[PDB]
Amino acid sequence: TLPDTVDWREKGCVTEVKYQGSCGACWAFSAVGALEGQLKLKTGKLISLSAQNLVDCSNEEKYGNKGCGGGYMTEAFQYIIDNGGIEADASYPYKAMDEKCHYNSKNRAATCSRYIQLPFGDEDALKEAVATKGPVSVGIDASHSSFFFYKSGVYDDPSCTGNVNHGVLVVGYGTLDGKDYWLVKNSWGLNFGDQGYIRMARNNKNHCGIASYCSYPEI
Ligand SMILES: *C(=N)C1(NC(=O)[C@@H]2C[C@@H](S(=O)(=O)c3ccc(O[C@@H](C)C(F)(F)F)cc3Cl)CN2C(=O)C2(C(F)(F)F)CC2)CC1
Repeated sequence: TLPDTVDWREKGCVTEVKYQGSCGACWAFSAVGALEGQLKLKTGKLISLSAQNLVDCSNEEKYGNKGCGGGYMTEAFQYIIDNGGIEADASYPYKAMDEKCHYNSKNRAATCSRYIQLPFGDEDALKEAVATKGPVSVGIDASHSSFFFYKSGVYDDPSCTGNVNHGVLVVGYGTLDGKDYWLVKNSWGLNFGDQGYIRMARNNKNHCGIASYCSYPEI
């Protein structure tokens, strides 16, 4: 059996909300988010990891990430595996632009050994992973202004599709006033949503594609 409610912020596994600005770096914020969680769980340290390091260094044929043009959390993880590490944000800060790779192993703040992909569309497996492993990187359809304007309750918009366009982090789940939700960390800054968080419909037919392309890393 799994708990009815999970919120990884309560265990100190989630860093502050980030603001991607003009750069399409959602995928990199989602990926460092998930690794931040694992890093805290395995070493007791909570550190913001460098989204910029992912944006600058994985923009090549082998990965298919496009820096500020978009990218994939799975390929971010693979970059980190191949590269033997990632820097902390403090030593490799976010510039919201494409720059040339300046990774230095002397500033290595985390590693990754493998990542896990969860079954397409499977909200039960997502719930298991979120409950037992940690925060999980996911794609969502964030193409609607109703997403943009969210403030409270549970986001459910019948115009949502599985056409995912945005990488975010699920750091929990629960039921609010009768409605199951996924607790999602966005990278549109603190003023988006509820201090940078949105509760999105859970067990509603893979709503907004939230369980379509889910992954998490192992340190
Ligand atoms: C973030 N600022 C923003 N969005 C992205 O970078 C999104 C995030 C992912 S996705 O949309 O979640 C997505 C889409 C399609 C797949 O298919 C798998 C099977 C594939 F192709 F990878 F093999 C997975 C995922 Cl995770 C991708 N994405 C994109 O914008 C795209 C790309 F830039 F990475 F190519 C896919 C268009 C606005 C930039």
